[PDB]
Amino acid sequence: KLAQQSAGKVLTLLDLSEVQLDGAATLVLTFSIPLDPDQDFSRVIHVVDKKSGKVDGAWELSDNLKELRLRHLEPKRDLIVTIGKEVKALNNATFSKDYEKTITTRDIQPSVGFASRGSLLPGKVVEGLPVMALNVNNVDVNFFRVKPESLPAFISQWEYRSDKLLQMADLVYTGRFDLNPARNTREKLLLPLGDIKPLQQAGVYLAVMNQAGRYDYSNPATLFTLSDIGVSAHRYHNRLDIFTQSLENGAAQQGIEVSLLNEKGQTLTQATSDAQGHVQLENDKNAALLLARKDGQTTLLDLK
Repeated sequence: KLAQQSAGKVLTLLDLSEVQLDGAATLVLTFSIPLDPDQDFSRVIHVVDKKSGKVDGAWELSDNLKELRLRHLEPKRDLIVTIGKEVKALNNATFSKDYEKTITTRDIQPSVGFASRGSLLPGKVVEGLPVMALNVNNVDVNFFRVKPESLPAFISQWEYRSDKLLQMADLVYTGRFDLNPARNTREKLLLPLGDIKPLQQAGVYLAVMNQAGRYDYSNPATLFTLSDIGVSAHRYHNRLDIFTQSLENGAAQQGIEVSLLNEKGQTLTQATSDAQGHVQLENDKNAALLLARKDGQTTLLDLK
């Protein structure tokens, strides 16, 4: 097959490197021509940790057959790679001699955090929060329900970037979540909240990861909203056609207090949704947020 194009070409080891493949540090050996897939690579290529010995895992040839990979490397480790003479190519080429190569794997630090700062998008329930983790098996998380009256002030502070700046909210839940990402694999995971009843009550919540551990921490706080009010804003020249509709059945929602707030969370204008769940306002160059509320339910919409 590919053996015909590489016929007459020598087998050369072009490179030895560490690359991030999927979410894990991977050892890559790049060869000049396609390698034979039927050979036992563990018999001809040895990877040995200077202190702990024989590195576990099997070699994986790339689809192009010129790269040989060994995934999920341990960080900050000294490795001896011995490429034996008898490594065979598709065209039957071999090396002239053994090669010995060293590599110190990258010092990648344990890291955990939320996938994002969150969204103002409302939900009827909160099933899970997406998180990401590398060699952080568990995390302690504090959940705060923002006081209904403190919300425009709270959200305006949050949207602009804080120890006592949290008495705008009430602690409603503390839990330890066992992530256990696969060793040396940066994984996308979920904090399951579905069965935590206090996080299923209407409101805007802030989830905060405990700040105790020598980790990167990326996004330690995230925001989520539990609301029945679905808000949509349509812009045409200077007009805002705002529709408030139920997240349960899509029906028009009447009597919803809709406000346009500035960057300080101050009301610029206010109106009530009609029988068709409609609110028509002029655009305000200072409007940063749209706020919709009724009977303890609150939805925010970013106009920026």
